[PDB]
Amino acid sequence: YSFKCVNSLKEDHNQPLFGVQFNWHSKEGDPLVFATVGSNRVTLYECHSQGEIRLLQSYVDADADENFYTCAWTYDSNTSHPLLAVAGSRGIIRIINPITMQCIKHYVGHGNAINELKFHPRDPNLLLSVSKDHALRLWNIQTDTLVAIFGGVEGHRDEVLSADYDLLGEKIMSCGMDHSLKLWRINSKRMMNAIKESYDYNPNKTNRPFISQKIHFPDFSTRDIHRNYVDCVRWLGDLILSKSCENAIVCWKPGKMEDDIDKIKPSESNVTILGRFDYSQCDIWYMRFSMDFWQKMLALGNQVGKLYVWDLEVEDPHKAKCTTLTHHKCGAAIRQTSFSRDSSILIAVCDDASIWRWDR
Repeated sequence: YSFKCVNSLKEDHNQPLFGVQFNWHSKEGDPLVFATVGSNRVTLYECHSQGEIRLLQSYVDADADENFYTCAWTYDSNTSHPLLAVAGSRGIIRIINPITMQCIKHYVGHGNAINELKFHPRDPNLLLSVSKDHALRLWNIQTDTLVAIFGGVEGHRDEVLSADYDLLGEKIMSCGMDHSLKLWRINSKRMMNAIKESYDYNPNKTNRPFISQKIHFPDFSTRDIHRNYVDCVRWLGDLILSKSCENAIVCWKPGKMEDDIDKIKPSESNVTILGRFDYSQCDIWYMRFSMDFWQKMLALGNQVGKLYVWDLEVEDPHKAKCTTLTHHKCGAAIRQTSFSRDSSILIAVCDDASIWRWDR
């Protein structure tokens, strides 16, 4: 839509900014706030009138060689205060108090790089991490427990790059460098019981370690959508949007056209393609698209600084309406975009450590 570019800035490290996220848990009446991640830091900024991007404070890791790749917001389920999780090459998930930028606590399992964090859409304590070690991990950050590891030889066979929960957090689609997209249901009796037990675990009141589920079989798998690394995935209701580095976002579903997603069996060998949104000059990998809170729109930047925005408020996915946003000084690769919760601001972040603000 009618976005215009109102400001830009550049962070002093001059390294790629791999991630950006608005805080969609920001309180009514408070300014909109987004986090960026790159180098060994996470930084918060607040959006103000006349395009102003006000710098607040950063968390910088003790290790000069950490490189954060991803971040995700949630809130504390007892106090409501927002929390920010960040992770990257060291394989350590940090939970940061965004007010003071203190690291409240940290988790290690992957010890191996973490490429995407996502919080469950209904339970602010359930955090999913995906790793260079080929596994996804589900953590409960209220009881500090590893609920489950999704892996095995029928899991991913190379780095996992992205994943996403469906609308109700019943199932996850993951994707990665093995070219595949895998479905993992977490509303099975086994996983619902595992989540319930994680909430019952308090290591001060018992002698047992908490046992993690090892989930070694996905509920569906395909390598038939893309022919290279699959680096971003999002559910759109029961359909999937996914991309690789082949200048396309494919909209598809498991099974045949009339197959209900909850009747798909793990042996399902067909997929249905509902449409494909092509674009240009985005053939490097780790380039992530984002949607607004309502899933009316989708944004992706490319490797020369162009933004594509598709309006998905149309009757079928292939009728999406595309708008492009360019600025003569924005020429570096855009790695991720984020919309504000009210959809009035889109930020893009770049490989040259620049930040670009477009206002509706």
